[PDB]
Amino acid sequence: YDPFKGSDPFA
Amino acid sequence: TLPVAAAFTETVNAYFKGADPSKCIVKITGEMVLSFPAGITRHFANNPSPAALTFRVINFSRLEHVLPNPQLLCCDANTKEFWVNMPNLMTHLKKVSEQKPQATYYNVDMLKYQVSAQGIQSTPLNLAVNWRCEPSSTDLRIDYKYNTDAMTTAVALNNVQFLVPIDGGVTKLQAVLPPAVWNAEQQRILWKIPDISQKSENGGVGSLLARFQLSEGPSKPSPLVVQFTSEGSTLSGCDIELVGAGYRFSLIKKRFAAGKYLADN
Ligand SMILES: [Zn+2]
Ligand SMILES: [Zn+2]
Ligand SMILES: [Zn+2]
Ligand SMILES: [Zn+2]
Repeated sequence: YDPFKGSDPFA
Repeated sequence: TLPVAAAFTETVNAYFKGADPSKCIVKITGEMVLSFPAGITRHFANNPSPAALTFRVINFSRLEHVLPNPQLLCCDANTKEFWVNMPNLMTHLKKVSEQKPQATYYNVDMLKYQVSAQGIQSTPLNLAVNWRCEPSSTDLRIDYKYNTDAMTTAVALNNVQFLVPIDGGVTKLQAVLPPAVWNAEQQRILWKIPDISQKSENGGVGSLLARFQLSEGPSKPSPLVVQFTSEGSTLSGCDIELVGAGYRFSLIKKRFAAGKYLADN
């Protein structure tokens, strides 16, 4: 499970 | 400095009993994750020993049963400060970056926890279900209320699903509002509401209604199962802050979701 998926945190 | 991310993710479990708020059992769990960018591989080659990664969790009073990552942590009353173990973080991150060399970030489980909940008040979707079971018929009523008080700041519930099994040998569905979907093979009815919030009709207060004709009957009430996710707020009110130089937060993501979210007659 990914809390950020799919957006990128470093952009 | 190095960019880093954080994520709070809370799961809410509720169990309602007809219309009696005193009988509603609630349990909220949650997880805090720290995330690092691929660059760190090269960055922790140009650096060790790097700047100490220390953070504080705000409103830590609201949390109970807190389990800190044993490889990375923990060896006042409303604030807690943590110094991450850097050698183990680096060992870990080196392992994962060799394993997934073509990954843009690495998520690290930092904190697992429960959130003290005070019954129906701590519940973002209040529910009450009523069944009228005739020998040859069945009436179902689902009352719901969006509840801003359960959440730090008011935000919407997304992909809301109401699923309920209908026993008895269903034949026809009459008087349905709003429109739902009949699963014949599984003998069960499902409603979907895409968005529930204060900006919705009646301020998140509404009723699902259905009537069923029974070939055998009568039906025995089964549990209503609910689903929803929500982005933008925690249930706890916890935030996170960096302490000391070297690191910057690029994003703190807060979200919550129903886990086992049920309602009996
Ligand atoms: Zn760097
Ligand atoms: Zn302290
Ligand atoms: Zn590891
Ligand atoms: Zn996890």
